[PDB]
Amino acid sequence: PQALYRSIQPMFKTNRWRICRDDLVYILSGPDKGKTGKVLEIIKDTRTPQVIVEGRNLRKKKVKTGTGPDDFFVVTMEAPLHYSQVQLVDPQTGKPMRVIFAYTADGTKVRSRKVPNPSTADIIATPSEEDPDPRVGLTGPKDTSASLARQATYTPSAGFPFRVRNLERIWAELQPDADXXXXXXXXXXXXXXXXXXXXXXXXXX
Amino acid sequence: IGREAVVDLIQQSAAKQSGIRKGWQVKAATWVKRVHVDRGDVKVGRLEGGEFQVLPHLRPRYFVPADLDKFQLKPYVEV
Amino acid sequence: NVRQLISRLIPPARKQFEHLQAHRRDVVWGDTQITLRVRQYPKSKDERVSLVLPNWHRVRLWSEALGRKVELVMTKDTLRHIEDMGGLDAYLIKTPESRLKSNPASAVKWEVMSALRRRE
Amino acid sequence: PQIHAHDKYKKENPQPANSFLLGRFVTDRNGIIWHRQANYRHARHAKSASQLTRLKRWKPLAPAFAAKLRKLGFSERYWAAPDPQDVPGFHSPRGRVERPRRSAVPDMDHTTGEPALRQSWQPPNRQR
Amino acid sequence: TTYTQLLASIRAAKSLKRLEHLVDTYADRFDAVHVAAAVARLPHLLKYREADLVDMSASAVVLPSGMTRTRRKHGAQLRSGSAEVAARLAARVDAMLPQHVAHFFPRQAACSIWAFGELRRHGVIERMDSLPQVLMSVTRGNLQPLRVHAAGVDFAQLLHGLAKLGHNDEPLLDALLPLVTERLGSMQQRELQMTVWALATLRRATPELLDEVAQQLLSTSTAFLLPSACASVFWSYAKTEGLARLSPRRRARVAAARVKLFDSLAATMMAQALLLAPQDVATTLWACSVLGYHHSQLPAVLGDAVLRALPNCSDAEVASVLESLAHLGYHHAPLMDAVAAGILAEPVVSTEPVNIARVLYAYGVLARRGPRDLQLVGTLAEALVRRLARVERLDTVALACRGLGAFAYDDQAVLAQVAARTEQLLQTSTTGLEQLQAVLRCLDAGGCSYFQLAVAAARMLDDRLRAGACRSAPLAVEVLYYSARQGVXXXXXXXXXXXXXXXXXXXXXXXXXXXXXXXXXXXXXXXXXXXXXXXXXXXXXXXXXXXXXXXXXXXXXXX
RNA sequence: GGGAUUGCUGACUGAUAGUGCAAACAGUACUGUGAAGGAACUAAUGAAACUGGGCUAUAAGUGCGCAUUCCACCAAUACGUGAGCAUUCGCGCAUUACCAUUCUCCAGAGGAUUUAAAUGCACAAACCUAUAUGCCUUUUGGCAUAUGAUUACACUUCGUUA
Ligand SMILES: [Mg+2]
Ligand SMILES: [Mg+2]
Ligand SMILES: [Mg+2]
Ligand SMILES: [Mg+2]
Ligand SMILES: [Mg+2]
Repeated sequence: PQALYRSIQPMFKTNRWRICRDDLVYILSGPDKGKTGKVLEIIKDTRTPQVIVEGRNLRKKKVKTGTGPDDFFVVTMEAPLHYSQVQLVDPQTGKPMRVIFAYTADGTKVRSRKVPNPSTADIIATPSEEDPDPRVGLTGPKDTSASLARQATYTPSAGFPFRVRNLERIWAELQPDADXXXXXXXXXXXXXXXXXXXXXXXXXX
Repeated sequence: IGREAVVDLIQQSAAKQSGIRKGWQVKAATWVKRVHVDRGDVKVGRLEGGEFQVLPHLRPRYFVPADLDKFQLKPYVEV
Repeated sequence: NVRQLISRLIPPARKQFEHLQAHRRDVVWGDTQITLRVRQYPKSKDERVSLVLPNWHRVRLWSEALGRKVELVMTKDTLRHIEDMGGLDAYLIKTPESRLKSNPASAVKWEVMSALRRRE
Repeated sequence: PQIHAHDKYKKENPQPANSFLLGRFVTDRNGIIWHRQANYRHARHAKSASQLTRLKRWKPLAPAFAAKLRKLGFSERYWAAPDPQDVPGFHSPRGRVERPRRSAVPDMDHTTGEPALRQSWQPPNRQR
Repeated sequence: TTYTQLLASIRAAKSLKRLEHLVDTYADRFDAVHVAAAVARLPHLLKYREADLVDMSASAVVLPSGMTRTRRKHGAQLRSGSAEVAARLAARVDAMLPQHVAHFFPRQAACSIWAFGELRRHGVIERMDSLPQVLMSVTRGNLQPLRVHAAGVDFAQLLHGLAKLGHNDEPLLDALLPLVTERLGSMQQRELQMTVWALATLRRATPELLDEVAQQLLSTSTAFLLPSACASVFWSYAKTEGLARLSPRRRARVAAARVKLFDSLAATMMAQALLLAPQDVATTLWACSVLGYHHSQLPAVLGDAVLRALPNCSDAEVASVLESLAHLGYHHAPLMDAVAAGILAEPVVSTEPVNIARVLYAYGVLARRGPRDLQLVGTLAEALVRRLARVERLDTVALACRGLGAFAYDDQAVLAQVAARTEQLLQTSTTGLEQLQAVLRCLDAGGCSYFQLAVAAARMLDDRLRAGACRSAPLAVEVLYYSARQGVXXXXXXXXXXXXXXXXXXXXXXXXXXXXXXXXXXXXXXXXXXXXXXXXXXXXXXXXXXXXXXXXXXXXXXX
């Protein structure tokens, strides 16, 4: 292909992909045309989209174990074909075919067979593109459930100007005088209240 | 032409090229070991006879809640 | 040609012109007009533009409207004008607010009008 | 509407007046440039009658000088321009006639006027 | 540095941003007259965005002592930055207002209310009901008996400000009397026209009209006015008396009391040509249409005025002028020719649908039966039927159908969708029945197939009979006749019996009942069948319709 | 005049060119006390100088992505979205496989040439910002008068009911 990448005008202005992943496709051009494969992954790049198929465009990959010289291992790997180099196989004659975005009932858009009668039994089903659910594997420690996280705890009914909500505790009344349920005893222990108390006790004794 | 307008334009120009201190800022970062630059601390007192006196109302107080143990909200929400 | 002759000013005349442009609105400007003296040398290729400097005096006029004297910087010809149309009160009443290109003349004008109105 | 007419980048550089040629030479219908003979303005007492009669005549310019003036663009059909006024029916609305303004003919400086009358251009005198 | 310098720098600001700076930096340095001068200089410093149309090439003297050299374009909007700074400054002024309102006289309050009415006119603030009341108090407490405080100009400016502000005030009932006290003493002609305009748009003062007519007539001429003021005087007398005369417009006539003033106004406006705007002549022609005032060479001059600016006119102004020259029956051949050529050279000829209907009506009821006018009525009909998607009223369709029925418009594919939209809007709240009678007259001007609303028109007319709150005019049997001749239901004879028993109409409508007496259930019950035989209306197809009810009427209808 | 979006704009340039800069961080590295000056560097291909050795001695197809026009839903007044390589001597991208046979000087060093494309250059289009008469103008202002030193006043009227 062209080696510039940024000179290419970005294609796929409306995001619609006729080839999906996990489907039988026909390779149209290249070192192996006439062969077929299953799409492993589609690289959806607007400028240079690629498609990796099952065991067809095989080239040896030199995986470099980090080293200065010739220490490396070699693994055969499916090289990415261009998205334009592949076409879907129809299940009837084994030849490549054009997928169209027909609209069925209920407003949904499906992938039909490019026929003048595009209806049921011509729709090519598209599999979902996401399955990363952390919902399984939840309920670990340091986590909270969605129903607990959606409590309506906040209300503006309280919080009105309450300068005298002190309750008279040495500095636990300072915070609700500056506008507060309970300060920790350790926090009040940090500001020591016993420097004058020891001098008072020693003077008393 | 005013003094504040020039400083504000300098700061707007310095808004660009910001982040993790690249380039000339690597050398300029060493001004803190050359001219006694005061950091972003809050002062807690004043010198009267050369002995510092911390004012007790400016000592740091942290209003920590009563119990953060068995409190029913964790830092993470389940997906 | 005047916009050219302002740009052809010798540095003393140019500094005096900058000072005139700064402190015009500080003094009384009744009939005062700045003037350039461009001298024309007959053996040619020499036109030296300068300034005709105004003369300034600190006269202490007596206001016949309100009972005080005011000190304020003037020229001879505007003093002729003021003392030959009727004095400070008649000048500050009958010269309205725009032929006065001056700040203290405007301030004493408002004080004459306000003191006279309270005097009614 | 990509109509790009470059109004800028047009300087209209000034061309010299060559005003010293106006009253001295004239062009005829054939294209010949004529001039009056010199050596006749004054000192006529020291000259013979035939010499004075000879100097009253006009003579054409030499071909080399005439060629330079013709190439420079000299096309003056009259000694002086005829006034558009003084024609009957074409007169000033308020001027009784007009003021004539007799014109002088000295112009030579190595810095600014008449590039035809100087060999080279002299830079100015320090510009104050 | 002083306060008179601050006043004079407010007065000579020459830009609205300069005035904004003087108001913002000297908030505590103000007094009463500084705020008043700021409000006075607010509406004068607004600027418009490029749609300023020059008048230097139209009037040789550039100003008659006060005008803007570039008036506006109709529909022009302000500059966005100027609108923002003006709205922010007016909010700042409304904030600074009540701290200094107490020392005002009626003059400062009059100028403030007028200028904020101007700001509401331009669209700057549009509300003003933050603090309008303290100004009302300071101009009303010291003018209860027409006291020692100021007068004359302030009444006109206050009432013009309330005209542009509305607000549905209480002191109209108090200020009814000192206004009518002081026309003939201390009001100029422009003050008189502003006051009568303000009384017009408040719809308040009917006895104040004729004394103001006499006062501005006893003034040396009306020629001290300028043409938009004359247009406002025509508009004022239209909106105050023409709707009274028409509702107790081709049948509208004048009364003899105001025609001498109207002739003075027309002579002034024809004298002050080279100064007159399309909106001004639109309101003048509409008011002469409403008042029924038919002067000689006045609509010629106003049509010449709109002919001189026709590339610069919006289509609303042209449609208004053509309606006002259609209702008031007048032909202006250069204007009609220029308008026809202009919107026949226009390739995509769409505008607002009411403007299409107005031009259709204007070419309908005027003698324009040339080939160009036929091409124009076809083009406007197609461009309208492309956009019958309005739920407003059937009134636009009523004007369109009157224009299409004045012509013999026979293009069927237009009339099909016209009928479809008519029956689609007819099930909603149609206001009148003549607005459907115009559609029926259009659809029977040419051939049509429109049963699907003929039954609905029968349902509406039987609904109007069951309501018992309608005219039962000869136009009721005119509504009956079209649906009767196309439809055949048999329940429609009740109206044609009951309204004809209380007839109040002699000829050309009992013939409609006799010709409709075959499709309905009424067999033969007509004393007027011989009176129409003695009348011979000869409009309907009564010769073929009297062949089953009265054989003598079959000969009487055609011979 | 100036500041930003768009250009089915360019017989403008194509990496020593075009802005000083097409680049991870160019007004950068670096130079100078300072004001200030101010670089080089795209992706492949790999010319010459240079230095060692040897020798001599078929102007086509096929796929994708859009744009134009048809259609049917449209805000219904400029198109708003959507099936369709349905349509166009459209545009951009992708792709096209030969099989010997030794009489070709070789190896390095170097970065020219060739190919590719504006985020560079010049403008253009809307958008925003910035008194009248006559004299001299010269991409625009200097000079007398007049609604005039004054807190005041005309105008964008939507009309339609035979
Ligand atoms: Mg370069
Ligand atoms: Mg290079
Ligand atoms: Mg360069
Ligand atoms: Mg390279
Ligand atoms: Mg080589």
